[PDB]
Amino acid sequence: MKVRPSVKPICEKCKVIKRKGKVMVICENPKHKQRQG
Amino acid sequence: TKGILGRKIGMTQVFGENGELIPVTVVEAKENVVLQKKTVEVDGYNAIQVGFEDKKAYKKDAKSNKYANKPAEGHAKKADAAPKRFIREFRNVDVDAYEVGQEVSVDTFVAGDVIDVTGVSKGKGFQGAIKRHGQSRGPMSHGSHFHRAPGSVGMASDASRVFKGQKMPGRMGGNTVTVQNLEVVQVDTENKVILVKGNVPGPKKGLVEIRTSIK
Amino acid sequence: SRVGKKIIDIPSDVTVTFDGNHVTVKGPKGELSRTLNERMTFKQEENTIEVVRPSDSKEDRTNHGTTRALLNNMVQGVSQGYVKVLELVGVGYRAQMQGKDLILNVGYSHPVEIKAEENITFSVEKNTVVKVEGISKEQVGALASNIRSVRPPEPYKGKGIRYQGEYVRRKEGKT
Amino acid sequence: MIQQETRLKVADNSGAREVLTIKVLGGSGRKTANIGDVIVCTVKNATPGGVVKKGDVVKAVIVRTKSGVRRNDGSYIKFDENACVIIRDDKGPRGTRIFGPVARELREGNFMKIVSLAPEVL
RNA sequence: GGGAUAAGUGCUGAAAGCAUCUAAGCAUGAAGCCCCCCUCAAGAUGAGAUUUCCCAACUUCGGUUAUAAGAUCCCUCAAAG
RNA sequence: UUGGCACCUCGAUGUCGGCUCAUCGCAUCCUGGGGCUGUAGUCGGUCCCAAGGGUUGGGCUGUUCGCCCAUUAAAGCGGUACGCGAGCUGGGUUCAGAACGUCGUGAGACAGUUCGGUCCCUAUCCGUCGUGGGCGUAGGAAAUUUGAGAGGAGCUGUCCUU
RNA sequence: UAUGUUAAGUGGAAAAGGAUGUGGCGUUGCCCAGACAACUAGGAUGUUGGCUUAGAAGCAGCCAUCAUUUAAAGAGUGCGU
Ligand SMILES: CC[C@H]1OC(=O)[C@H](C)[C@@H](OC(=O)NCCCOCCC#Cc2ccc3c(=O)c(C(=O)O)cn(C)c3c2)[C@H](C)[C@@H](O[C@@H]2O[C@H](C)C[C@H](N(C)C)[C@H]2O)[C@](C)(OC)C[C@@H](C)C(=O)[C@H](C)[C@H]2NC(=O)O[C@@]21C
Ligand SMILES: [Mg+2]
Repeated sequence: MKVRPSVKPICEKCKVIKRKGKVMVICENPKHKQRQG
Repeated sequence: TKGILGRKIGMTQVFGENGELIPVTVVEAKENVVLQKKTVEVDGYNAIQVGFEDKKAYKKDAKSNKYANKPAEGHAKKADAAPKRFIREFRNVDVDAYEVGQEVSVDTFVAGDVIDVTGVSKGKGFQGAIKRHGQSRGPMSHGSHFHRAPGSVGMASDASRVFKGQKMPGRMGGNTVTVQNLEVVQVDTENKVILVKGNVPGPKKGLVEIRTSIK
Repeated sequence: SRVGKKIIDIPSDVTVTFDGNHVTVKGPKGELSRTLNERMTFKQEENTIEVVRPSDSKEDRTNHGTTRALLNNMVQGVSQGYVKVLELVGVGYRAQMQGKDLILNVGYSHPVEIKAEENITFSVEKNTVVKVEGISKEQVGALASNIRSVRPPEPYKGKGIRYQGEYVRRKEGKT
Repeated sequence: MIQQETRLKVADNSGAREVLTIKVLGGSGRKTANIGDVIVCTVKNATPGGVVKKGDVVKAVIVRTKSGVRRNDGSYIKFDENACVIIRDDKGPRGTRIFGPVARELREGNFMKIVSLAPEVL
């Protein structure tokens, strides 16, 4: 889980979602899971 | 589950089954009587009050706690008992297994229970920071003038005050202490004595409140 | 909301009792009872039920389609049932029953026992394929997750309780 | 009660005739030790020859002390001198004999070669 | 050993007929939070509760003696100082 | 932290280390929970949640620091007048003596060394640790009490088994 | 009082940057011939042809990237070495 003030898609399969207030990216590559931003 | 009022007699030793030295305290529980049965709807919490020892009866012109006063005679006569010296109550007990007026006997305890003995500590009187609080004291040489007093009591201008709880000199002792997870080695029904492995708080001739471990 | 408005529901040999808010669906396999959204209203024609939003507001819309699919799930489930299949892969990894409870042997130096609940039933197959079944989709989902959390799949040999047909990303760590 | 900067006699033919200790293994802040406890130490008097030589740092086990030990029955065993034996990091001695009595409590610590190569277990 | 949680993990689920931990709801999850365990605690001026003991007789009207029940003075003491 | 400014203090706010006693933050050293990994488990690295507790003994210097020797699960970083001298020391530094090197024609000088060099105070108030008396709790009393609150604990190793 | 805005206690401390948070005003390319979803409907051909490179035929790199079996098709939009 990366927590970086900059959450943005890393791959094309990358979806930005807003969960519980935080802009996160959930992707099928667990490496591309991101949290804050 | 079980509870008995007793007093501490001393310590001795017993030898165990495999030869082990067992350290023990002799406690004397005699004529423990239930005097009330507190109930939830009558008093708000269910429990029972036990009176221990035996005072003498009321006399006119008494000058000591040896004899009962009129107020206490009445409380004990409602349980058809003699005036007693020490009165405590127990909550862990099932109030319905006791009756106002029964004797609580030493045999309530079997060998190998787990009990908590709650007494009062021995008085050490006014003491200082090294005995009362375990503080390391200062150097005794090398030109020191700080032998046993406590050190700094605070900081400086920030908190221009001493904080609550600063460990300073004063009276030591006279505190209720509960040692936990002791056990009984033997119960003697004729001399009325419950022997408890280990050591318990208090002066000799004191008072201990033995009941069943809450853990 | 397309899900909500467009897709009309289809009561099939079941009894959708829309008692004000609290609905009560029954059929072949049992009864399910939920309280749906207040502001929403429902129009039950013959063998069809339809959900309508009060406004075109985001709230009314996000809620609209949500509890239009929560009715379908109830009626589709009290009639045809909902089941989840879990497989167990691994030398010595087993699956066995014990009075409607499920003992699992997944290499944990201790047997793990999942106790079952109301309206829910477990079953095994060849000591590997567990199957959770019931009428609520959110009980079959909750339990099947609880029984996969015992040992979820691992990335190196896939060993663990996997959902039947679930891509386990397999790494190739070597010695 | 053995603490650091305590000189002990060696009861073995390792070469070391007398040694002193630095630490007592077994815990942060551990300060003392008794029979059956291991200590780090540096010899101060060696025999001419021997496998262990002067100024080395070595593991070692206490075999007899003047403070002595309580046993579970209320029996106490005390001695007239501190003593120690060097070990090879396997609870085994460095020398081939062992001089003087030894306390029975070393049996438990699995210092069995120390208990087997001993004049008197006690 | 309970109860509520943190990062996290989910379940059902739409806005956005797909998805999706989220918005409704409902789960799980830490030496952390609350309880649990030890001690002090009704000056808790909100001053709480239970049992018992004491209960008259002058007033000229109590702004009333002295006495109960209970203590203390004083004295022998220490398990307390 | 090294500074810049000169705003309170020169009818005096003792300045450095150490000792005694701590207390608080968390950007966490260990312990607990996790996402990961170029993680097969032990391994390590990274990031997140976490401050409840814990977070050694020595050799060398007046030293803080740092290095070294043994350990530990870890040997955390900071604030607190670089916490704390009306609680302690006084080794360093900063009076008068002396001496060496250097500068000065000289008296003398150097933040260059070196040996020596008086640490006062009976606690009024607030504060804090204990311990009494008075009064109030719609009568006067003896005993047993619930608990609104408050405080204390809160750490963790190795071995065996599977 | 009227009409609107926020959902963060924003109001009631920062910034470069990051974001399917939400409201307004335009501009716009597409759409009942039916754009946009997963619309679970076909997905490959001589053919990696040529340099074919560790052999490697959507990956170590020049791409020469020909028409369509076809309602819709690319010497493969593409996840891969
Ligand atoms: C016994 C009772 C008397 O107390 C005292 O002597 C105590 C001991 C004294 O403590 C101290 O020395 N400092 C604490 C120790 C500091 O070590 C560091 C190393 C040094 C030095 C040094 C430097 C220069 C000179 C100097 O140049 C020179 C010369 O000759 O020129 C003479 N030397 C000696 C110097 C030595 C008091 C307390 C002292 O005050 C303090 O001095 C400082 C000026 C300021 C202090 N603060 C403001 C920071 C202050 O607190 C006084 C001056 O005493 C001399 C107190 C005055 C009032 C008195 O006179 C009283 C009446 C004393 N007289 C007497 O008889 O009773 C006394 C109470
Ligand atoms: Mg002044």
